[PDB]
Amino acid sequence: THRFVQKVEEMVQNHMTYSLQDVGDANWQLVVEEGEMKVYRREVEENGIVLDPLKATHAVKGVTGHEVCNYFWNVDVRNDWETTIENFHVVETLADNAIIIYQTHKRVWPASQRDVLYLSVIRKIPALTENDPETWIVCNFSVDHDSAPLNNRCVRAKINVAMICQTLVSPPEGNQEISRDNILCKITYVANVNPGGWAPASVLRAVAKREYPKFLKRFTSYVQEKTAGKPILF
Amino acid sequence: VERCGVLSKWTNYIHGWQDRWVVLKNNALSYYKSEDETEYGCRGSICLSKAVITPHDFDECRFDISVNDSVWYLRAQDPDHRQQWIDAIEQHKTESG
Repeated sequence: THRFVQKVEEMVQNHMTYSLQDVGDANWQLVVEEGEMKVYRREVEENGIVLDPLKATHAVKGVTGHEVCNYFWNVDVRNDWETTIENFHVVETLADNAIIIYQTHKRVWPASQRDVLYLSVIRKIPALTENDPETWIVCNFSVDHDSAPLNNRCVRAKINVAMICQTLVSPPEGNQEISRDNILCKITYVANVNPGGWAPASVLRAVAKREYPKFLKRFTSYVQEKTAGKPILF
Repeated sequence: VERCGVLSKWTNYIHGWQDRWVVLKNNALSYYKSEDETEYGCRGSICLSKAVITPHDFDECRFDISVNDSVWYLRAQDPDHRQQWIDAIEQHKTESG
């Protein structure tokens, strides 16, 4: 039982309490809508700095919430769908489902290059009744670690990221076993990033309006392709 | 215009269809384990204001009730029993609106 357990419990709890809520409505601004994917954006300023909380929803046919979160968390397949990371490695293994990752992002010219140091944890939220669906969550939030101190090559960004997945199942035809034609993954994705620098907003917001849709479309499509023909992992 | 009775409800990916006690009242549907446990908290309810009631074309016993991404899957014992439930839910919804 590692030293971040209470911290992990608090982060997961906060996301499960406040991130699943459907759209502060008009406080959130829809910036991209493509099929079932909707990307919302908010422009907040607190403590002398302006930030841009990101929230997106998506419905993905033929995959379970368990499968989506597995592929989002598994560092071994990151290179197969992620396109902004330059390099990364596991700084520390805290448990079978919790690791500390250090990664550098490719420089979005002409802004300074960013690196990030975060704990990545995947956990199941058990269903309390037969009516409540099984929820899986991956939380990525920044932490400090002596092996990945601040450097003068990158700007250290602070993140609080969560992907929350729920599996909707429809009755199959007759008395048949469930197939992938009967499952739908409800994805809620939130990202609160502090860039840590002084890059102009127009560049930071245009880049976010461009990279978040591309990542969700590419990541979910990737999960669909890897699970095709495979037995369902609920 | 309220109604209650046993109906087969799709629950989760383990149990699938299970008999449950359904109650139409207060512009909503509520379901319980059985009639005996009505005075013991509802297991799930759905408001009918913006609900669509779609009968299944191939499963003549099945009718679905959806409010946005939230969906109930219900089976009566035969098409005759299904139509009575469908008509009751539409009449109750309309008289409540």
